Amino acid sequence: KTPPVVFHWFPFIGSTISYGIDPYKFFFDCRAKYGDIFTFILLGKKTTVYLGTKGNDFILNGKLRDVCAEEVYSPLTTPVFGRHVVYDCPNAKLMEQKKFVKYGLTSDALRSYVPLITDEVESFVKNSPAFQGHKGVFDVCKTIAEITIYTASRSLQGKEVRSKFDSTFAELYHNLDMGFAPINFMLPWAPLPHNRKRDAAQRKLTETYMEIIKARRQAGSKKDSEDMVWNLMSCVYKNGTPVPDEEIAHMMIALLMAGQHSSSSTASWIVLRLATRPDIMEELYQEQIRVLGSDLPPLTYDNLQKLDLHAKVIKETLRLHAPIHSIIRAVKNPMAVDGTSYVIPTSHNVLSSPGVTARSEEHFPNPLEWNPHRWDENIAASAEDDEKVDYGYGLVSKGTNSPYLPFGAGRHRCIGEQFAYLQLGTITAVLVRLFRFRNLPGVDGIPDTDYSSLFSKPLGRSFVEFEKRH
Ligand code: HEM
Ligand SMILES: C[C@@H](c1ncncc1F)[C@](O)(Cn1cncn1)c1ccc(F)cc1F
Repeated sequence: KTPPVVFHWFPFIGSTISYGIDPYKFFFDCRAKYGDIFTFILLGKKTTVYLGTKGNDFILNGKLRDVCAEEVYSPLTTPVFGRHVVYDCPNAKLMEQKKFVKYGLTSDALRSYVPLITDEVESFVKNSPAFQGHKGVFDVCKTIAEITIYTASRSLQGKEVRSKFDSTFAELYHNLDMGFAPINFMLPWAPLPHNRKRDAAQRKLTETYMEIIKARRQAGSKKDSEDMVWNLMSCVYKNGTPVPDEEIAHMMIALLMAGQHSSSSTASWIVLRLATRPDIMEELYQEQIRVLGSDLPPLTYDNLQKLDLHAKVIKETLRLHAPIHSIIRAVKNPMAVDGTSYVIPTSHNVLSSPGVTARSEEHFPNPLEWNPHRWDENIAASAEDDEKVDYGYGLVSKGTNSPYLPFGAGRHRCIGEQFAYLQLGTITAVLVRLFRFRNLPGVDGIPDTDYSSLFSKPLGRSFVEFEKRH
């Protein structure tokens, strides 16, 4: 049987439609019939799925030779981010690029970001049409996407980029973002207009970033703390070569896209969940009074860390809504399941879904319930029991006895996690100070999840009520 093949009704299209609408149900159904191993092919390819912590570990801590990350994602991502970065290079190069970024994301940089982020959010609320007036409704995703783009560009991308978003960067991003179109799952190369727009934006962004850098050199200065003034200096690879401006530009673009899509989606889910749960939001608010005090002094890198429930709300949301549902590798050499008869072959993709474990009864009783309090068992912005293996950058716990891996594990694990927590936690705390949220009358629960795009996000246009506090 090799790995059980998934009984479907058509060639090529296979089960993909089933996948596309909802993978998790799809995976679960598959699980029920076939257990922890499946095979369905989506589009062209045979994607082999290993569920379970072991399923997770196998693929995520899979051997460098045996599974390849870039061959799967490079075409799609590479046109977008640019050449030579992320997946446009051998793994070793990737590891050094992660190193530079993680280098640029130390606590003292993180500290520097918090005031900037609180400033952008507070400025947005004051100056934006979104929250004008005491009581109102607003478009969550649109509103939240703007906030995350402002907060990340000010802190991480820096002043010039932030300034640009006022002019010309908004459209560029939107155009570039078309590179993540579902047809681009198959046809990234083809010169459809949207692809031609994508290529046009990518070039233009690169020219801009490069001019920003060159201008900095021209004055040969520094001032705080963006990954930019950081990649200028964290120039050098082991070979002794400093990172070229173009690479810096393409790295920034990658970080921009990555952070924005992940942040905006997650942040959206947080606002949506909170709207459903006025009790939690008040508790969050009550936490700030209790822990920071009645005065509600300004949020800092230090005092944020006390927001245990805020931390929990993010964790709980990540558990159910994290935008990445499927992690995929290209099988380079046939691989032996430690357990079983099945052998996984080269014509195959391997797909792991930590979200599944994430929403399993064994691992999480009543998993589908969005309850932050379930975490009263533990909290880690940084986690847990397993071994730490250093690949390049730092010392990453590939640890995989954890059912909960929103940020992945092994050599491909997120280096943006701390930043993401900082950003989300900060945005959440501010909003909680400023607002109450309710559902529109007669509206219960939350919209559905749209898995059609590479990242997943709330489906429709969802409005929710906002009430201000003073
Ligand atoms: C909630 C937000 C985020 C989530 C859920 C998230 C999730 C993940 C996941 C699951 C992976 C591993 C995927 C794989 O092995 O292919 C990953 C890797 C990564 N993430 Fe994130 N991420 C988030 C935010 C960010 C941010 C803000 C950045 C940049 C600032 C970032 C940059 C990266 C990078 C560079 C990798 C490396 C992937 C690789 O080496 O192949 N992420 N992220
Ligand atoms: C490849 C992509 C992905 N992988 C698997 N399933 C869905 C997906 F969107 C992703 O892992 C998403 N991601 C990672 N951190 C934030 N977002 C990724 C990683 C690094 C990056 F530089 C850009 C980027 F999109």
